[PDB]
Amino acid sequence: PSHKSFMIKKKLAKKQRQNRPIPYWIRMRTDNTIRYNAKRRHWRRTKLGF
Amino acid sequence: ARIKVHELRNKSKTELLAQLKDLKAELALLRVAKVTGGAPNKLSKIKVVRLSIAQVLTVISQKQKAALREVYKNKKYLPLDLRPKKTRAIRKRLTKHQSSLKTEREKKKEMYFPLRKYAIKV
Amino acid sequence: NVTLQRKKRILKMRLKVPPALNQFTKTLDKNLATTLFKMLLKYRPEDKAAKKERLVKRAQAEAEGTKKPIIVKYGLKHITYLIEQNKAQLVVIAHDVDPIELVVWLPALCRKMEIPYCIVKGKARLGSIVHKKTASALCLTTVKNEDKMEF
Amino acid sequence: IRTKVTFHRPKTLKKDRSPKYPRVSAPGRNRLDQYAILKYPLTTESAMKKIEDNNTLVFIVDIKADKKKIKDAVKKMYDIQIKKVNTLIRPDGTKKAYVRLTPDYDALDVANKIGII
Amino acid sequence: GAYTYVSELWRKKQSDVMRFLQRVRCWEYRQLPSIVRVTRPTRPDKARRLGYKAKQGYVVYRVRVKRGGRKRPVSKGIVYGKPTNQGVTQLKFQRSKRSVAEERAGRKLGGLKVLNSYWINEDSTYKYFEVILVDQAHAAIRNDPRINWICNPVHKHRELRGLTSAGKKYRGLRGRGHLHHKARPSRRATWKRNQTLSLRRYR
RNA sequence: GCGACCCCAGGUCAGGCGGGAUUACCCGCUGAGUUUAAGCAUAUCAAUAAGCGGAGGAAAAGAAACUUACAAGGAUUCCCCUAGUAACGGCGAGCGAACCGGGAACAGCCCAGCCUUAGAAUCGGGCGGCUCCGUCGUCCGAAUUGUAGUCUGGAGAAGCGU
RNA sequence: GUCGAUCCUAAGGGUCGGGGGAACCCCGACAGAUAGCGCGUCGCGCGUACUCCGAAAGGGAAUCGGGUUAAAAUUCCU
RNA sequence: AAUCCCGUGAACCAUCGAGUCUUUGAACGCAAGUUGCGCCCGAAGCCAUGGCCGAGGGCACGUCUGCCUGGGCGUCACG
Ligand SMILES: [K+]
Ligand SMILES: [K+]
Ligand SMILES: [K+]
Ligand SMILES: [K+]
Ligand SMILES: [K+]
Ligand SMILES: [K+]
Ligand SMILES: [K+]
Ligand SMILES: [Mg+2]
Ligand SMILES: [Mg+2]
Ligand SMILES: [Mg+2]
Ligand SMILES: [Mg+2]
Ligand SMILES: [Mg+2]
Ligand SMILES: [Mg+2]
Ligand SMILES: [Mg+2]
Ligand SMILES: [Mg+2]
Ligand SMILES: [Mg+2]
Ligand SMILES: [Mg+2]
Ligand SMILES: [Mg+2]
Ligand SMILES: [Mg+2]
Ligand SMILES: [Mg+2]
Ligand SMILES: [Mg+2]
Ligand SMILES: [Mg+2]
Ligand SMILES: [Mg+2]
Ligand SMILES: [Mg+2]
Ligand SMILES: [Mg+2]
Ligand SMILES: [Mg+2]
Ligand SMILES: [Mg+2]
Ligand SMILES: [Mg+2]
Ligand SMILES: [Mg+2]
Ligand SMILES: [Mg+2]
Ligand SMILES: [Mg+2]
Ligand SMILES: [Mg+2]
Ligand SMILES: [Mg+2]
Ligand SMILES: [Mg+2]
Ligand SMILES: [Mg+2]
Ligand SMILES: [Mg+2]
Ligand SMILES: [Mg+2]
Ligand SMILES: [Mg+2]
Ligand SMILES: [Mg+2]
Ligand SMILES: [Mg+2]
Ligand SMILES: [Mg+2]
Repeated sequence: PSHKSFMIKKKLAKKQRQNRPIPYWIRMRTDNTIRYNAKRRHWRRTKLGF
Repeated sequence: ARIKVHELRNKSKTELLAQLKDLKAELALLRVAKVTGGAPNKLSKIKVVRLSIAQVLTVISQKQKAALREVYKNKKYLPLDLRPKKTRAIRKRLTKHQSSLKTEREKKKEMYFPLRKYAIKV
Repeated sequence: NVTLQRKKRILKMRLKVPPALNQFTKTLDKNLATTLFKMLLKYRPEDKAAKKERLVKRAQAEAEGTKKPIIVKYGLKHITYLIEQNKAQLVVIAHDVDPIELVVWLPALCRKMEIPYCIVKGKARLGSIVHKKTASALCLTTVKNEDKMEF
Repeated sequence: IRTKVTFHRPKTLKKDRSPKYPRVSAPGRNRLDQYAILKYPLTTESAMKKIEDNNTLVFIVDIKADKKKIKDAVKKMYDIQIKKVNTLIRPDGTKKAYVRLTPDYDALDVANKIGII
Repeated sequence: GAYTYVSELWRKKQSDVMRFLQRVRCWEYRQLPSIVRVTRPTRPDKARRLGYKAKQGYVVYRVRVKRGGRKRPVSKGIVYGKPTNQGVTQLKFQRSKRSVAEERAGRKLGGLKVLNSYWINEDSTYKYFEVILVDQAHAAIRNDPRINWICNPVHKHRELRGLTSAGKKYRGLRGRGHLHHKARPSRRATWKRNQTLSLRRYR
């Protein structure tokens, strides 16, 4: 809600930062096996649980 | 050219603070360039300046700690930060002298009847 | 704390006190106590400063190539030994020793050994004679010949 | 004599601490200096319009910095006086400060000195 | 030598002199909290034969413990099980009241080491003990070869592992031979050893 | 009223100690039932799981208020054996040690109490010095309701001389 | 600074001491030298054991028009 | 990247003894669905002993030794 604590808002900010695609140059490293971001989250599909 | 640590240690306390002030001001300009589409060559200078700031702070802190340890040398009570860390259990141990303390009769037994060196004839 | 110590005083006098404990209420008279304590002040043990001051007068004496003192004996352990050995001539017992079992038997021992004893008020007063906070009892093995009549 | 039936604990002397050694050998260094407080100016199109429309400078500042420290940091850094400071915490967790200069100072002139314009 | 007189007097607990002194002390203890610091031991002769010394570092506490058995702490006295286990009262704690007094003092006085304890008084409802504790950090203790063994880490919370004098009693260690052999090195160690199925390589 | 002592109270007084974490092994407590008995209640599962505490590199135990009845062994622990034995058990189902003997290792000791009384000879703290896990000096305390020495039954104290 | 939280107390919650408890824990200001406050300038006076948590609908210091953004405002501008 | 190469010297190298080490947590000023609510000390700086400003730090509980300030006719002694 609009009324939110500082602690919760900080946690939500971090989750937004983590919800991005992997940089393209990661897949060009030597001996790379990271194909994509396996921890992508959509606000409507999976809930944060807090 | 670049900062050399052994050269910093020969500077006075005021000089290090003055140099630290210049480095922080220089880093602020680089941060502005990073958000104003600065040239790629100028963005590589951020790493160099960050290293320089850390080096100057390291020298300042090392000198400050060294001077403090000399002030409290031979004093009975030292600040907790300057006391040896080791481990909690090791700090609570009895000293070497205390562990070897014995009663008077035990001392006399060690003197009167210590283990003797001997051999059995073949 | 105040309430308990006041109830403690009342409870003691409400209950019947067995004779072995009741004999400690019959302390030495005030008039005779002052005379006895005045004599004890004349046989006080040496102080810490006085004790050190004589041990340096002996060290110098030893370097440069004597009488047995006459002082009051204190300490329950040491006094009991003197009583048993029959070397005690007067035993002064404090009436307010806590726990009382430490000295409740002293009058019987002195009576059996035919050694005069008295019960005086104040273990703190006895302790002051021997430069201590308190003393359970004092003993006089021998008084100086100059005042063996009043003693 | 006592005129109160309720017993009150009497006042007793209290001494101040006089430690024989300091618990910490020396004071910690200032972690919120002027450079730490002012991380960098904001150069977005929305931020730029406030330089001339409102004589306001938009800064990204340390989240632990309050308006009082931001005002002093701007004074030490750019040697300018502030009319008022408005702050907010952005959705990304960083703190943004809207710094309005007094009429005696021109934000556009200061912005050029900073190097964003 | 006055301690023998005191010790022998304390062997006559039903005499008039002791009955009076114990009666007054028992009243005094009831009015005070269950754990109290005492300026000096009530039984100096008894204390010093258990290791007490009149020097800085040694402290004495009086501990009060309630008397009686151990009612099974089960709600409404209901046991879900076979009749052999349905008893609720007439059950006895395997540790003694003396052990409980040591544990109560030990837990409360976490900064000290429990040395020993001794009985001092009792009524129908309460039992009173004095617990001797040592400040292992005090220099006078650490420089004393006869007691500084207790400064070593192996002697932490002796009372909570049944290592005090009272602990040895209820573990069955006061005694040896055919009547106490299952208690050494410990009752559970004996069980595990005897239950072990030894499967040697060449069998 | 002025003092001593006793008990207690306050202190962000000077300097120390304690809590929590970890689970393989270790110490204390608490404590089931499934199950077995072809049912079942004693029993058994089990002095176990779960529960609550406490340690260490090991823990615990330990220098006989022992074994034994022999021509006697000699702290503790551990292995083999004793032995699926003596014993226990709706004497049903089941359960079950120890001594001797052979080995691994090996180590013995400290206090309390009568005993300085021509000297609390003891210890802590503050300050200072030094060759600084300590030691010396000095001051203030602790302690006679007993610190340190001597003694611990294998002895020992005292006297005597080798 | 002006909208709220923040402050206050409600049902109640968490606790000191004390009393229980092998312990985890139980009761909860009930077994108690309260917290401190006021006035002078450290002293006098007062002093009934919680300066705790518990409301974005209860109680409660103070902001109004006009204008402004692609997206904010009784918060920005006047 | 005139960072670095017959060298106070590269490295996403090895190693460790100097040094740094945010908010918390046994968690310790009080709290907490609050970056909420208190108190104390205070370098530097600055305005005329005071005032502002302020880096940084402190204030939990139990307990030991010592110490300071106190309470009670608890036990006394002397005026
Ligand atoms: K059950
Ligand atoms: K059964
Ligand atoms: K000294
Ligand atoms: K409200
Ligand atoms: K209402
Ligand atoms: K307006
Ligand atoms: K609050
Ligand atoms: Mg949904
Ligand atoms: Mg979930
Ligand atoms: Mg805001
Ligand atoms: Mg003491
Ligand atoms: Mg302090
Ligand atoms: Mg069946
Ligand atoms: Mg069946
Ligand atoms: Mg069935
Ligand atoms: Mg278990
Ligand atoms: Mg633990
Ligand atoms: Mg360890
Ligand atoms: Mg080993
Ligand atoms: Mg061991
Ligand atoms: Mg023996
Ligand atoms: Mg054997
Ligand atoms: Mg066979
Ligand atoms: Mg069985
Ligand atoms: Mg065996
Ligand atoms: Mg054998
Ligand atoms: Mg002795
Ligand atoms: Mg001899
Ligand atoms: Mg002899
Ligand atoms: Mg409002
Ligand atoms: Mg209420
Ligand atoms: Mg609770
Ligand atoms: Mg409590
Ligand atoms: Mg009340
Ligand atoms: Mg009151
Ligand atoms: Mg309030
Ligand atoms: Mg509230
Ligand atoms: Mg409202
Ligand atoms: Mg809108
Ligand atoms: Mg906290
Ligand atoms: Mg917070």
